[PDB]
Amino acid sequence: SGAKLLQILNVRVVGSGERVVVLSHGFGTDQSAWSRVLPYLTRDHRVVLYDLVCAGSVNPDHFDFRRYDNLDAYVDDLLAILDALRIPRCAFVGHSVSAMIGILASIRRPDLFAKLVLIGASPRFLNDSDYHGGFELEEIQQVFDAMGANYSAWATGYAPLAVGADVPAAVQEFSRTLFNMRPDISLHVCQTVFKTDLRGVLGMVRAPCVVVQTTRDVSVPASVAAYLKAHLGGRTTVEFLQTEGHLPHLSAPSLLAQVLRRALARY
Repeated sequence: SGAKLLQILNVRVVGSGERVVVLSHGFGTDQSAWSRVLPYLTRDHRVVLYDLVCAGSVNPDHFDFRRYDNLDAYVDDLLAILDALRIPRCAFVGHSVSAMIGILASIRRPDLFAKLVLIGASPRFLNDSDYHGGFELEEIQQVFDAMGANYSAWATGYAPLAVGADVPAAVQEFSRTLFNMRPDISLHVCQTVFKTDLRGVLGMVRAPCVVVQTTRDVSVPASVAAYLKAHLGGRTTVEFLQTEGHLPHLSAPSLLAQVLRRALARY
């Protein structure tokens, strides 16, 4: 907690304004993934950036495998950062696992989260009886095996699929941070995400929410955005980016920045 947590998770506060925005990165990146959208926000907003404890840019000996076996422990870190910074109200932009973290955080502390922007967002990745999440159990078992048997080969193959569009600089950048993650931590985060099911709690979210949908995301079927819009408890809209990929902040930052400026205008 406190100043030590601000140090350990590389917390940075840039820009200025009464509109505070937290940018929270996803699996396989760190806060540098926001570097190209950041200049579109800092004239108008006070921006809080931090690294998840699993990021390769954080000393991996801080990663407590027992503590971080659920997403609520990541929520605890986020809340402790905002409390240490004395921030009473903010908008939160979360990618991937951070979209799940933001949902949970907005339920824990509805006073603190005035708006959510969710990128690469899903409440559940595994398929269920009448629910298409995009993944089967046997498929993820093989992914987990590949991550353990040869993490470098797995990451080399995953990076272009996650970026989706043929944007070589974005593949190189995502690869860099993926290869920066300790393989056991990377596997553990993925296992934690795949066992999370937020469907039942979506109606507890009170904050307005913008769900950013790209034209294809290897981890998020197109139908998930409509599910989130139907079930999130706040005023929710889906904003459609005119390109593909799981990491639009890396592959199409100027387009994503348009959505962010609109979504962060008033809250």
